[PDB]
Amino acid sequence: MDLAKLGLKEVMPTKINLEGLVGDHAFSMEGVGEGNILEGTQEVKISVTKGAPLPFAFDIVSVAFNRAYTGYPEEISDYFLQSFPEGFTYERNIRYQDGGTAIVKSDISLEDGKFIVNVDFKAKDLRRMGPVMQQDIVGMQPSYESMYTNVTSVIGECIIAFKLQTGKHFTYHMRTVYKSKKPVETMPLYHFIQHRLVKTNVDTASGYVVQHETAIAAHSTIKKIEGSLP
Amino acid sequence: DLAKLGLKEVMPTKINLEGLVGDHAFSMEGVGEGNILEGTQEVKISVTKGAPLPFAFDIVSVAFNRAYTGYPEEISDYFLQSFPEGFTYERNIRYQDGGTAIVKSDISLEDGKFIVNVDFKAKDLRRMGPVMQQDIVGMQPSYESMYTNVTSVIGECIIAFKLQTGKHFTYHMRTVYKSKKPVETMPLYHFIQHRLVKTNVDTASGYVVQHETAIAAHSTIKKIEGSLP
Amino acid sequence: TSKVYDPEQRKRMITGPQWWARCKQMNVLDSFINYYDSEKHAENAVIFLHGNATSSYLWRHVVPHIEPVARCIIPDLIGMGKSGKSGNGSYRLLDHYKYLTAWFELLNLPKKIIFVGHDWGAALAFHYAYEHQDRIKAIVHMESVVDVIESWDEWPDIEEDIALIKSEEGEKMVLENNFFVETVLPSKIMRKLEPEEFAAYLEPFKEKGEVRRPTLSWPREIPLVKGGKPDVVQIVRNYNAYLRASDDLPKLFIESDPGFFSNAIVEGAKKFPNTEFVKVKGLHFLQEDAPDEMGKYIKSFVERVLKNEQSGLEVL
Amino acid sequence: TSKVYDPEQRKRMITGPQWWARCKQMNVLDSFINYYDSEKHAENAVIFLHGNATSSYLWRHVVPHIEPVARCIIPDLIGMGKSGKSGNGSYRLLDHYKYLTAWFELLNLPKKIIFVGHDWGAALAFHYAYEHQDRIKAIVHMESVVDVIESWDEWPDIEEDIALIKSEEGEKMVLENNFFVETVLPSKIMRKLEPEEFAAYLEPFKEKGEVRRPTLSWPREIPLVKGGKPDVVQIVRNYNAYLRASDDLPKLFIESDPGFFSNAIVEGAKKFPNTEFVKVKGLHFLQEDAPDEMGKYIKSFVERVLKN
Ligand SMILES: O=C(Cc1ccc(O)cc1)Nc1ncc(-c2ccc(O)cc2)nc1Cc1ccccc1
Ligand SMILES: O=C(Cc1ccc(O)cc1)Nc1ncc(-c2ccc(O)cc2)nc1Cc1ccccc1
Repeated sequence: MDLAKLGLKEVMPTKINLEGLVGDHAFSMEGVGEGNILEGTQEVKISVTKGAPLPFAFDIVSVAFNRAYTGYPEEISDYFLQSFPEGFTYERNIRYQDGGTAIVKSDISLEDGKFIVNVDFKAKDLRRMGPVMQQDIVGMQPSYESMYTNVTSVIGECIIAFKLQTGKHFTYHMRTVYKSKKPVETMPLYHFIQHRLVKTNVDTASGYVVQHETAIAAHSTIKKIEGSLP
Repeated sequence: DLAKLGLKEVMPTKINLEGLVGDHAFSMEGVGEGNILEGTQEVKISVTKGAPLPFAFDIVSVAFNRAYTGYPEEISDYFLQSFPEGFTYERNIRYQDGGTAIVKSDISLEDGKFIVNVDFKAKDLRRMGPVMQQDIVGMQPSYESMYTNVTSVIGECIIAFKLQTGKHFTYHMRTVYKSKKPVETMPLYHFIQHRLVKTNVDTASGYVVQHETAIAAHSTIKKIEGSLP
Repeated sequence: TSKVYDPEQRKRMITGPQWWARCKQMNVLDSFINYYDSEKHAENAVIFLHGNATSSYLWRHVVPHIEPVARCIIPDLIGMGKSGKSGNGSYRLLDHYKYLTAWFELLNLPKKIIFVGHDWGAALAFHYAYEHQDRIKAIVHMESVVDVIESWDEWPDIEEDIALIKSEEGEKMVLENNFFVETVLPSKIMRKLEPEEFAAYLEPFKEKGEVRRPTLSWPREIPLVKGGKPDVVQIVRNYNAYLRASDDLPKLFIESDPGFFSNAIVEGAKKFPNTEFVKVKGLHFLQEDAPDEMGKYIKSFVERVLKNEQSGLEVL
Repeated sequence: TSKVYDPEQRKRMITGPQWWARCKQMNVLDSFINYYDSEKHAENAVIFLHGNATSSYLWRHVVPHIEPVARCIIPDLIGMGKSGKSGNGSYRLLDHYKYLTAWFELLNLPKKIIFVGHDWGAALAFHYAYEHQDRIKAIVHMESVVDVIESWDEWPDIEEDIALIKSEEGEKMVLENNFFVETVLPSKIMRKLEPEEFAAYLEPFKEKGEVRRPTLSWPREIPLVKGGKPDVVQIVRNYNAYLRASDDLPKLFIESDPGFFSNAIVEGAKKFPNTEFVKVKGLHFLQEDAPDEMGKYIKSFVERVLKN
């Protein structure tokens, strides 16, 4: 429960700076908001600034809008936090169940108070009738992202589930390779990271979404029949 | 109350299976019993043809019935109410290898005990990969998100195989839980947690026993009242 | 859903009041039709027929392109828009058609009309087309009730919803919760409408009850060869056949892309000869995400059709 | 791991006792080589060389098939099996070479031997053959130390673990935790060993201490160009190049399927002329999973070389 020694004063915002490419449409969005370190709550003001308005459901660039905002318990080590000082990133692959794919390339950093991001969304081969281009998507339901060490980096893997307007659901398969560019102390064992990402409340409003991502790390609570493996 | 379906709490699930990883026909099996709002079931998985089998064992361990799962009655139970007749899944597994396997099983009822009948056919497993290389310790725990889709609930889940070098090897699992009785209250959306762990541990064996817990739940975060979705 | 405003749209926004003040009215049978009239170049008529949940407002930014070659006239269908209510209080296809053909006589049209239809309003232009083969110069259509519906395949995920509506819960869906105006309609538009634009669309059906019935009985006219109303399936079948032979008749199909219904109907549209096809980016309410593009497409089409004072119009 | 018994095995299970009983010892330098001997057809000798963690026992169900055409001698390497420990307690590659060639002179061999090698076993039989070129009738290898290690590519994911034992952890990895015998050995057999077959491989190293050092120090000689013991790199370099030239000398390679190292080494194998290739059931300790096919493949190969 240290903080000031890491470049980090608990109190810390975010400023996202996305640029994008879905199918054919070169857009360029942007985020502004904040949350906090140890309970790991967050929310940010995403706002298109080129290629408005969007030919595709917006909700697919929202996992692109940091795991610094994660609530870590004592019994599990926090790669993303321990990371900085200065150089840490990810590389992320989506496959939407309809067959469309997506690739995401960040670069987080620390300036004053906290984080900057340069994201780079890019999707392809989504189907006409698919929930993304049909903008059926109400939003994502929660799910637990598995997190496991592989040497110099962490791999994360969840199945994110879009709630469609019809009550049914649209799933995709995401998988993440977080690699902090300064080598960093301890690397965690294997565990879960659970999110529920929701969008705040914008009525009809001005033209901005705001979402509230908060994620807390945990361990399978059905504890082990001690005489077993693994 | 769980009379209705013609099914007692604890119940003996004889679990015959039929398999084919790659080149190799193998005709395993499994004898067991378990409970139903416990979520807990044990099976003495015997291998009964194609010994020795040429691939890490655990790929067929998820093939060995979500009848066994703690469904708190605030989330409806698809599978319990598919009985007496039972139900069926079709599972599609994709290993990060690129290798794949489909799981086809029928969970009938035949003398007061769960006659399941699993089928399992894998291939495109890579030689230098942790399934041919038999480097799998076992399955980590998993969280299978469930959602309704007409006369079906599909399950999707990310399984991680823990390897001898501590590293992990994961795969992705989509399951078509189609009933065969038409069942009322279909469920909303929720996850089933598993810890499946092997436990006849260090034996002279001839057979492996695993014990799976299975609980349905929702979350520990919860929404800003604002919602959406 | 989410959606963001078009940045540069609000500059040229036309609110409802600004539209209605540009509309005309006339009595029609036992009621009246609010409508909009270019007026000049009346040697031709291009009628634009909106469809469910919309009204003539739907066309506000499309029409300015066609106006300088042909008269444009853009009704609000009966019981919708600022038009009058319907006598029996009913609103099925033929109810809409009786009131609409009446209004076609009180207008001094040329012999051969040019039609621009969307959704059900293209079914209205298709029906009149079948019983009026000699009064038709061209049909522009889009998101249209082409043919009967045999299976729900390449169709949006809206079965169930349909049967749910042909059911005493369509009352509660439509009459009380304004399902098709307040959800389905911004649902099927890419940009986010400005509040006052949506205020246009909502202005008719703002109050709960029987002023919402046309938005309910319109989809209840949907031609499913299984379970759909038989007289409607017989109409479209009849004009589909006539339309498949209509070599005589020049047409233009604006595909929406993704579109809503566009995907399931592009192939039916292809079964109509003398059709030139075009494509604009939108959902179902294409007009609300690309009227300047549709605008000029319809323009060069009417200009090209209107040299019917010589040769054909689709060399070769 | 998991593993099921081949059930067809126990009908013919040769326990450790009923292996060692059938061996004869002989004094060699300050100690001795327990070893097996077919004895009979002695106008040829085919010498069998097990590798790390194992012993002459590893060739039991292989060796009968080819006993009827030549004398076969299967040693335990020094410090392994019932063979006796090394004088200085050092166990590097040349140590094993010292006690083994010394032992050779004691056997009244033909002056044209056939070596059959496995693991580091093959390394001994390669580096001998380089230095005794006039006396190799033929070579047979498998899961072999063919050439040096630059590219980890087609290789099992065993780096870092190598770094973990060329580390000072390895003492408490292997002496303390008998890692290669208990964790690694059954891990890399397809079938499960009947609980007494395991009892065999385990008994030599049944206790903590430097008595396990052979299993720790064999892999610390891994011929890695970067970071590997230079002399070992130089040895394997040298017998490779000769091996690569050994056009006149009949060879036979046996890759296992999947294999373990076979995958990665097999390219290097046919960089040696005159190699007959074959393929058999299994992982690394292939003798556990396909001995009989291994058997008759080595038999029919020797038959060929003995026809001129
Ligand atoms: O019934 C029609 C008219 C139609 C047009 C072309 C065609 O091929 C078939 C029918 N349309 C319709 N029919 C049904 C639905 C519909 C039903 C449920 C739902 O979730 C989404 C759309 N939508 C629509 C379009 C629409 C109308 C009004 C407001 C918004 C959109
Ligand atoms: O050191 C050696 C000998 C060797 C053989 C061929 C070759 O191309 C390079 C080296 N082998 C080795 N080198 C490393 C490993 C090894 C390392 C880590 C690990 O987790 C598993 C095996 N295993 C082994 C062999 C072995 C011994 C006992 C049981 C099974 C296999």
